[PDB]
Formats: sequence, structure tokens, C-alpha cells
Amino acid sequence: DLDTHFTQYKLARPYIADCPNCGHSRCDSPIAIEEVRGDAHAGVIRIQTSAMFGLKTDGVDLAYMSFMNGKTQKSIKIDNLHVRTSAPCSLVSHHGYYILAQCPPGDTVTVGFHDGPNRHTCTVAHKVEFRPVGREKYRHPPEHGVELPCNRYTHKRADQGHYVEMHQPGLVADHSLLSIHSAKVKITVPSGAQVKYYCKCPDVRKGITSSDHTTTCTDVKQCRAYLIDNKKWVYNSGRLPRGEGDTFKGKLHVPFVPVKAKCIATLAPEPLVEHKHRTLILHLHPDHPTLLTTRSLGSDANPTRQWIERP
Amino acid sequence: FGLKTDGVDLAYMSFMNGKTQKSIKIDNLHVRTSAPCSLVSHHGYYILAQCPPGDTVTVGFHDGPNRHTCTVAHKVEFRPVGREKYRHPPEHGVELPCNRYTHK
Amino acid sequence: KYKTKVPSPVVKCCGATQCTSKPHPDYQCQVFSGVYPFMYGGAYCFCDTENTQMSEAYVERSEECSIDHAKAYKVHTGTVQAMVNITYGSVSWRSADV
Amino acid sequence: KAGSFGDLQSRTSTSNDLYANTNLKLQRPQAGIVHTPFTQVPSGFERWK
Amino acid sequence: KAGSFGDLQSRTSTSNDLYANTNLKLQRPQAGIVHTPFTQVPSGFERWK
Amino acid sequence: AKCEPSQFQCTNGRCITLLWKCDGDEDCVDGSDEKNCVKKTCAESDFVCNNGQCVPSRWKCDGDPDCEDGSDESPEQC
Amino acid sequence: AKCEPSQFQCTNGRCITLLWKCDGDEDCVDGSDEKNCVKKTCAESDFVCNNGQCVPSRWKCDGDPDCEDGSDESPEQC
Ligand SMILES: *[C@@H]1O[C@H](CO)[C@@H](O)[C@H](O)[C@H]1NC(C)=O
Ligand SMILES: [Ca+2]
Ligand SMILES: [Ca+2]
Ligand SMILES: [Ca+2]
Ligand SMILES: [Ca+2]
Repeated sequence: DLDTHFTQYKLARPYIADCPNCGHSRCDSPIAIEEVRGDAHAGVIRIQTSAMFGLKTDGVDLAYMSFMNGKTQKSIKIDNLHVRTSAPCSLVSHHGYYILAQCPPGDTVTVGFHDGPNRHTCTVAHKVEFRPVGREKYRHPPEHGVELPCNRYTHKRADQGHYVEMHQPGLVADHSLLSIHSAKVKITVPSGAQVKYYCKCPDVRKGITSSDHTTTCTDVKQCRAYLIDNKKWVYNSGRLPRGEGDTFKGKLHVPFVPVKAKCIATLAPEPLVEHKHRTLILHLHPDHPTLLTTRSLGSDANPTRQWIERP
Repeated sequence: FGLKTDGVDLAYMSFMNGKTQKSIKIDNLHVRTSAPCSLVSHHGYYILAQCPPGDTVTVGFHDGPNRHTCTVAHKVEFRPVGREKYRHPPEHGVELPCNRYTHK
Repeated sequence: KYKTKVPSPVVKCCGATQCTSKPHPDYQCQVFSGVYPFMYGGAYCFCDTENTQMSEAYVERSEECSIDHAKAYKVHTGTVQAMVNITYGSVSWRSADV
Repeated sequence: KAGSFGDLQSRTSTSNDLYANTNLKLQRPQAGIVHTPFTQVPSGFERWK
Repeated sequence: KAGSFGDLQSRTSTSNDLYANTNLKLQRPQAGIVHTPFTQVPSGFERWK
Repeated sequence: AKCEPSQFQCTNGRCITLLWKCDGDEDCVDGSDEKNCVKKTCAESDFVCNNGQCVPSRWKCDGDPDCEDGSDESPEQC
Repeated sequence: AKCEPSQFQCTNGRCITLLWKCDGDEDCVDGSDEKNCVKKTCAESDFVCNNGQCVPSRWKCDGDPDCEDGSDESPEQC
């Protein structure tokens, strides 16, 4: 079944976190990139974001994604969800907070999605490198060659013993809760939520209200309002303020865990070999930087190691 | 960019269709220099974009089924400010004075 | 390869907090006073400078460490074994580990 | 040593006592931004490889 | 010789008798894939250029 | 042709790991991997929706429609 | 923090240079700067269409609708 992989992810929600580059400037991005795992060989990278992929407010659906639209969680169909480093990446699979992409080398990692006329992107500085397998520095997985063991992030969503902690969300400061109303600050409390307020006008007032409350202050700038809604938890992101007390609420498995796999490595052209008295002459015509090593089979190995980049 | 024969509107674009001036809504206006550039703003003849290093500068837009592009040879380089040759604006670090084209 | 785990910072508005030691590898904790952070919903704290952000970070083994790791071994004299192929007279080749 | 082969040492791959020696230093968050910036010596294992 | 200027030789540009000396080695197809993989020394004419 | 004992042969003839024999992902292009799966149950601590969904009890009648049809918030439940 | 008289502060709590207080660009995500503004007049050499758009008199009744409305080319005007 598919729902068995989202039993814990259904208890978490997306969040808006600081993104260094929301197109041209820093902003609080609903698609903020938390981590880029790029230690796999054939350019496979796993990107952790603040957005939830494969979940909708109504349940599980791999065609749908969910993101925060301010205080309100929005659930939309995945539309032009893309990952880019130096060129478009092929998307392998996606899971809550996590995107698996097949990316070429680059200096940056860009993740973004479309929501009708809106565009949400997040570009982070992260050196993505292509790691070839074996003694040849190939720049793209070859069609054919020698099959060698390699490290890859599996495309499977299933739990393989790697988890991250999800914590109760911290105070969500939101000035849209306050209204001047009748020249007297009113605190609007969303249904089912609680709003903590802190006002330092002549009449210093603070507390937690579960319902619309009218304070003694006459200017919204004199107050702060924080939304308290613990229905859904969030990853303990380093870009979100921590809650009070023990905020730990559960564990979320890490999808697409690194695994051992078999990768096809390039096979350099066969050398031309010429023989002379006690001498071996090799004419090497590599396609990519190819490592040549030799050693004597006597008591002194006298090893040789050099990378051949040109004939 | 931002002008139409009928007035001013940052959502609208105007270009010549032979002898006749055509005005359309900006549709996939893009800048590319070896990779897509983030558009900052546009005004009249000028387009402001944040482009990664590249050998060419490609600018183009769509007008329904038509695609109008122009690619010119121009070395676009990233010029890190300071004593470190970083390749992309860092998330955090030391705030140093630099030269920028204002978006205004 | 190590992984750097960074829990959510404690942002104390109109006040101050103190760091405490914890049994975590390479644990770091520092309180930065005079912060005035902003969120999507506006200014997070009320006071202009009487606020502190406590940053915490520690080192963990990355997920790759289960597969992509190097084992450091102490090597001592052990044993020597061989596979021997023997034939004699009219008896065909027979072999065993010795 | 930090940035060297043994920067990260663990008696076994499943142990609950990890030795880590990196110049992990917390930097001041940028003005108005809630984040936890830090500097650290690049992995000595990646260097070794 | 393969990889050298004269690896490919023809008396004329329209000649029907072509001499070719490349280390063309047929490789075993990948398991389950219908294809004809091969290894060959890069052209010695392009190398000469 | 026969696969290894620890593998599942899709109708396409391609072998697939037995662990993948039934899960959310169709590991073979023919899709016969998941065609014969059977739906799992859910704990009694989760309110099973009318259309077959299952949401935690604490979310039942909480003022937010968690099922695809709002069963948890429909007047039939509270 | 609260900002000097050289800078304007948006309802979002963030500050914007005072020269950007009303210049047609929303400099703060909340749009508090441009949400409050007023239009300026035009010289006597320019005609004003029904939408208030200004156009030079040399463009009046010239056969081209140089403004949102056709008032510059309207028969009632020409
Ligand atoms: C022993 O030698 C014979 C002949 O060389 C060969 O047939 C046999 O396979 C060898 N044994 C092993 C274990 O290789
Ligand atoms: Ca499957
Ligand atoms: Ca509900
Ligand atoms: Ca402005
Ligand atoms: Ca006119």
C-alpha cells in the first residue's frame, strides 16, 4: 500500500522558512531548501525542502503537493515542479519534504514549483559534483561499459531505518491577526486556534486568547500576535524558532536513503601494445581522463600511477 | 517593457510587428546566459536580470505561437566581492560594500 | 563523512537565555543578543534590542556512513592457507583447502 | 584532527558515542533573519577520498 | 595504425576500397538490452587535427 | 523463464525484488506489480472515513475537513 | 527596530527608504508603501482622456487611441 509510507507524514505540515534567493532577493519561501544530499555517484541528489510532496489536506496523492500560503495550508496538483543546478534535472521521485533529482554538476541548486500565475523558487549555493565510478572520469553515465558497485540514493519511499524528528511548531508571528477596529486593537483568533498577544502600550497586556479579544491598546504597531496551532507538526528546521518546553512530538522516516548499487562505468579503448627487448610500449588513446597504474612482480613493486588525459 | 500603445502597465509589453506597433502581455519573457536568469525588473528598453556566468546572453519572449529571441556573444562573469572567489551569493557571511544595479 | 545537525534556534524576545553544555559531539551553543528577526508575518519580537537568539549545532554520522565509510584496522600475524591441486599415478586431479 | 582523515571517529558504525573534531563555530545570524549560520572545516573524509 | 593519422585510408574520396585499422572490439550487450556496444580508438584524423 | 526465489516476475516477464512486490510504486512498466495488491486496515484510534479514508481520532469533528468529503465534520458524526 | 525619519516603515514592520514611500513599486511584500498614494497633475500642453490618462495635445484627434479609452479620438471630443 501507499498510505503505509505516509502514516507519520500525515501528522506533519509544510512550513515557510527563510530562503537566501527567492528569485532576485531573500524571502520567506514555502519551498525553502533545508538540505542538499549530493554524495551519490551518478549525480543523484536528494533535496529536503519545507514543502510537502505527495500529500494533500485530504490524504495521500502523489499527483498533489501541499505548501503553506501564509497561515493557511494550500494543497495543489504538482505543476512544473522542477529542480535545477546548471541545467534541468530529471525528477526521480518525491516524498514529504524530500525531492530526488538527477542533476548535472553545478554551483547552485534551484527548486521551485508553479501555482497558477505564481512562481515559487528557492536557489541555494551548493556545489553539486558528478562522481564517476572507477578509474575513468566520465562526465555522464555511459550506455555500456563495466558494471561496478556504487552508492546511490534509492528511489524507494519505504522506511529503511533513517529518521528525522518532527517537533511542535513554534510561535507563528502574524500581524494579520490584529485590526484597529473601532480605534481599539482587536485580536482575531482563527477558529480552532489560539493567538498569543504581547502589547506594550501605556497599558502593558499579554496572554493567550482562544477567542476574539479587544485589548487596551489603540495601535497595531504596539502589539504582537502569534498563532498557536499544534494540529500538525513541523520538522525541527534550523530556520524556524523553537517552541517552549519539550517540543519533540515524533519521528519522520528519511525517504530515498543511500544504498549500494551497480553503476555502469566507462571502458577505455584497448591500448596498442608494442614489444621490445625487456620493454613494453603502450599507446594510450583515452576518451576521458583514464588512470594507468603498473607494478613489478618482483621484490620491489616500483609502482607507477598517472592519469592519462590525452593520447 | 511595461508600456503599451494604450498607456502604462508593467504587465504589458510593446514591440514592432513590421511597420505596426504591437502591444501584448509579457508572456514567458526570459533571459538566459548558459542557464536561466532570474528577472529582477524591466523598464522601457532595459531588462534587469541575475544571470550566472556564461559566454552568451539570450533574451526572448513569446507572442502566442510565435517566439522572438536574440542571442549575442557577451562574456558574463560572476565577480565575488572580497578576498574569496565564491561562485554564488552566500546565505551568510561578512557584509561588504559592493556595486549593484538598483532594481528601482 | 559527518553531518551537522542544527536544531531550531531559541528566539527570546524582550529577554535573554543562557547556553548549557550537552553530551553531543562537537556541540556548539552561543547566545546572540540584539537580534530583531522578521518572519513571513512581520517582526517576530517586540523589543528593538532586548532579544536573544540561541543557536545550537552538533555533529552526527551522515546517512551515507552506513555504506560509505572507511574501516581502520590493527593488523597482526594471522594464518596462511592455500588451495592445493594434486594428482598422482592414475588418480585424477583432486584439491582441498589446506 | 579537523579536516583530516580521523576528524570523525566511531568505534563501530552503530555506536552511540561519536568522536567529532571540526572547527564548528556558530556565526551571528544575519540582521532580521531567523537562521543558524555556522562555519566548519570541510570533511576530512571527503578530502582523504 | 589505430589512433594515428593514417588509421583510415582511401585511394580516392570516391574509392570503393577502404582501409580501416581501429581497435574495434565488440562488447557484450548489457543484460536484457538489445544493443550493439563496442569499443574503438578515437579517430586518428581528428587527433591529428 | 523463472526469477530468483526472492523476486517477483511481472506479467511483462521482468523480474522485480520481492520486497517491492506490493507497495505504493509500480516498479515495472506494465503495472502488474500493484494490480493484485490488497488494501490495509487502520488502527481503531483513527476514525475511518465513509469513503474509506482513515484519519486520527483527535481530528474528528475538530472543525476542519480532513477526509476528502468532510465526513469527520459532517453533521452525521457530530 | 523602529527606523529613523529617513526611512518609512511598512505595516509588515520592515523599513523602506523614504524615497521609496510612493513611487509605484511595492518595495515591501505587504505593499504598505504603494497602498497609500495620490496621482499628480499634467501640463496644459497635455490632454486627459476619460480614464485620466495624459497625452500630448499633438496626439489628440490624430486617429490613434493613445489612451485606455478612445476619448482622444472620440467624435464627441473631435
Ligand atoms: C586441477 O588441475 C586440473 C588440470 O590442470 C583441472 O582440471 C582442475 O580443475 C584443477 N583443480 C582446480 C580446483 O582448479
Ligand atoms: Ca512495487
Ligand atoms: Ca477534522
Ligand atoms: Ca515604493
Ligand atoms: Ca491620438
